[PDB]
Amino acid sequence: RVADMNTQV
Amino acid sequence: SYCSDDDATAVDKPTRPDVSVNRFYTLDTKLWEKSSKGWYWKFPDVLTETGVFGQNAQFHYLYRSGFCIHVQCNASKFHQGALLVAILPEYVIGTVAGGTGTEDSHPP
Repeated sequence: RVADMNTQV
Repeated sequence: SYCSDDDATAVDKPTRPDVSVNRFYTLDTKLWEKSSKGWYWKFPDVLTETGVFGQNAQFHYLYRSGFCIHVQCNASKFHQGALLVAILPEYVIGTVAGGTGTEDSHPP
């Protein structure tokens, strides 16, 4: 009731 | 052949002129005598300061090329003699070491 709790080209 | 990707370590792409640097260069015309001993040419030191190949070798740190050496010696059919035209890899020059072998001299 709260709902807050490798180099390439 | 050109260096493969596996063999090459440098990451920058090299330049391949291939028509300005891959061509026959005529070095010199050393005279063969009856008492001649022989000569050696170091590669690519021979092509270091001439041609587009020379400019590319001077401008670039890294170099890789094959070579097509065409040694020419024309003589008549009444002349005789044979030359050993050979390619010696890593031809390190030694000295006489002062003749007696106790000088540790190095070639210039």
